[PDB]
Amino acid sequence: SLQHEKVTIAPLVLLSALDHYERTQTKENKRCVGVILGDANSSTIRVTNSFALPFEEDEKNSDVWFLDHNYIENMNEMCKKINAKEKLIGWYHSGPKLRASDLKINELFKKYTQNNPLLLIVDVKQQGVGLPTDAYVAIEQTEKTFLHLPCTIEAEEAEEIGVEHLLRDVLEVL
Amino acid sequence: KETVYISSIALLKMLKHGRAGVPMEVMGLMLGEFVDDYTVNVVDVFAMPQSGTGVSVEAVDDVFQAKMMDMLKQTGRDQMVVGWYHSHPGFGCWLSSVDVNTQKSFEQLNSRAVAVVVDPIQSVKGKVVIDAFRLIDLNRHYYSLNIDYHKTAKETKMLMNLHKEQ
Ligand SMILES: [Zn+2]
Repeated sequence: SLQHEKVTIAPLVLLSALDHYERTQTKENKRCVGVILGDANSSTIRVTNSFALPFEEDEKNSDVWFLDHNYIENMNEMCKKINAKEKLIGWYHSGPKLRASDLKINELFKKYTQNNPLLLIVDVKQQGVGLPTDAYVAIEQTEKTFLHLPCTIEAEEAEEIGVEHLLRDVLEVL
Repeated sequence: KETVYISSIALLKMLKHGRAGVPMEVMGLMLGEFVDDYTVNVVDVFAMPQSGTGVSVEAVDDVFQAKMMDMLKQTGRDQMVVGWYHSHPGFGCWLSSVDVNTQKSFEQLNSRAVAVVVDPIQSVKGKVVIDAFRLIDLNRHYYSLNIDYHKTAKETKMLMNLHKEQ
C-alpha cells in the first residue's frame, strides 16, 4: 500500500472549527463547513490551518446543498499571499458524524486539491470518547467509500507555547 | 486599569504568523469589541501580506483588507478592527518611531485602537513575549496595557486534546 497512514491536526484548527460553529450560531441538526490547509505530500497528512465557508443544505433533501466556489478561490488566493506553504488539502465539517452528501461534497473539493482530499470531521460538541476529530479520504471498493485514518493532535513550538499559556490557570488548579 | 483580552485563536494566530515570518517582521489586524473604556476584547486576527515597505501604514493593503473583511462577514465574523499586531523577531516588545507613526494612523481612525507586539524568537515554552500599547493623550509617547486571555469552557476542553493523556 502507498496510502496515507495518518493525520495530525494543529490545536488552532480545532479552535477555528469551534469558533466558526459558534460565531455563525449554528443550531442542531445543522453543521458548519470549511476548508483545511496544510501538507498532504507524505504518508502523514498535517492539518495546520483552515477557513470557514458559506454553506447551505436542504433539511428535506440530502442531495440538495450549495457551496460557494468563488469563495473558495478568492479566500485561498488570499491565504496563498500570507503563506504558500499551507496548501488547500481538503475540507472539514462539524458533524458529529459522516453525512449522506459527504462523498458528493468531497468530489467538489477534489477540483481544488492536489492530493486526494482529506475530510476532517471536528466534533465541536465534543461528546466523543477520545479525540474530537475523525479523518477520511475517499477510495474505491466497485464504489466510492471513505477510508478512516487515525488522527493525533500535534503542535509546532509556537502553538505548544500558546496552548500551554492558555491552559495555565487550569493546570494550576489541577 | 486597562486590559486587552486576547482569545485563543487570536493568540495562536499571532504566534503562528510571527514564527512563520522569521526573520522578517510581520503584521496583521486585530478584530474584536471595545467593551468599555478599560476593556478591549480581541476575538480574532488576520495576517496582512508581506510588503517591500516593511511594517508601516504603507504595508496596509486596503484592497486585501476590504476583501478579507467582507468574506469574514459572510461566515459570521463581523467584528470591528480594534487595532493591529506586529512581530519584533528577537528584539522584544516596544514601539519604534515608525511603529508610533503607524499607531497614530490607527488612533486617528479610532482613538481606542491598540498596538500589540509579539516576539516569536524570545517566546519559549513557559514564556510568551508579548505586550499591548496605546499612545499617551517631557512626556513619554506611549504606555502598556494589561493583557489577559479569555477562553470558553468548550475551548478549554478543546485545548486539552494536546497532550490528552497528561
Ligand atoms: Zn515595530
